[PDB]
Amino acid sequence: MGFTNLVSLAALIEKAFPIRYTPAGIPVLDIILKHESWQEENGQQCLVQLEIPARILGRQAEEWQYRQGDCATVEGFLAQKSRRSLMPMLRIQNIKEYKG
Amino acid sequence: GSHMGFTNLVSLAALIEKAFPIRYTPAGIPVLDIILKHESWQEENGQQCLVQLEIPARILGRQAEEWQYRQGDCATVEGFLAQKSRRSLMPMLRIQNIKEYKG
Repeated sequence: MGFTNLVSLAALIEKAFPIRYTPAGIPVLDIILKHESWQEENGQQCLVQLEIPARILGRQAEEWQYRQGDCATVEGFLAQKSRRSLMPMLRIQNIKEYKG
Repeated sequence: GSHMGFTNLVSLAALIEKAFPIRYTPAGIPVLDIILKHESWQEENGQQCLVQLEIPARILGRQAEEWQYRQGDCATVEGFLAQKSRRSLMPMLRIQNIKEYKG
């Protein structure tokens, strides 16, 4: 019975840091997302720019670690990288190649 | 097929932590700046997760009016993410729609 935290973003993976691992083994993949669209607002269209760090886990973190040059649809939730951080990050639950 | 833009969709249920005095573009349009404060438990790789998030946000025109006095109110908000300012490194939520949370 959750409180809604849903982002879907289509965006080019701009940078993908070498893959890493929790002490427990799980694959962790840090990423920078560069987004760039025209959205509707109060009647007119808007150039939107957005660069946002993001993180992928486990299986998809390995299938995707090699894809710096690519455009993806991404679904997840927003969170602050590290308590006391004042900076939000996207925690990806699912990641397709954009074909929208 | 799709003439839609590139997908930029946030739905977020948060607390209106701060609502700045309402301002106005030179053209008249009402602008309401806000700080949103979300807490929740999300699922990730089979584990429950405590998530804390404080995010600036911004409404326009009509709803900017109805929402200027909601200090301690909890809302579902819908919009898209964007960098306030050039190079700000700091994202914000631009709300297309806001209503009282019901879940």
